[PDB]
Amino acid sequence: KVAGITQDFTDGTTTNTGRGLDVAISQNGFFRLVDSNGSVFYSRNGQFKL
Amino acid sequence: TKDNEWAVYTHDSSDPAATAPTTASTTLKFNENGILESGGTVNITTGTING
Amino acid sequence: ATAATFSLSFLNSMQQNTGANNIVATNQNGYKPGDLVSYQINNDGTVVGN
Amino acid sequence: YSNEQEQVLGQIVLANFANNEGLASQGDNVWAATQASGVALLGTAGSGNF
Repeated sequence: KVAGITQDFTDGTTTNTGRGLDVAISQNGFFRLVDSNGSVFYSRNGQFKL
Repeated sequence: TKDNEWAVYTHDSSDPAATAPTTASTTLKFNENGILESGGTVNITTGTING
Repeated sequence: ATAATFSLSFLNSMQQNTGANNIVATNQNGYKPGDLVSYQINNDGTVVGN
Repeated sequence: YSNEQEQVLGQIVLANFANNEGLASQGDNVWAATQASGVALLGTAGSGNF
């Protein structure tokens, strides 16, 4: 059988880039976004816009 | 216009001989629990074209 | 709108020198209206619509 | 601002779950919380276990 796809949730390399609107997270935690429909999602990829 | 009252106006867009709207068609009035209460049915005539 | 009156309870609190002040958990049972976007079936047999 | 004033516009909210490996990958670099993960448990970047 196939029980499930598991994911390795360890954080990785912190790489500097020098932009202004770029955030990273050093430990546990997720950014929290809403969509156009009101669905609430969670993320780790910090690269924003305007 | 005010809280829990709206006014709907009509226009006939597919013909150029339409009267300019000077009188609103009808008012809609609500509850304070957001439910429609009064003035929801109205008899409207269109314009005419091609006979 | 009809004004909301509600019973507010500070139960299960403590005063025991926990560094600074902090808020652990707030809960209330009201919601603005919405629409259905998805449904699913969990493992215990419950149909859950978000 | 241009009259030597500072204005806060909001604070970025982190959130973490009591159970990972229960999140569902839902497209792009984006997850989604369901059953077998729990409630959101959201806060700020300083205190807690964030």
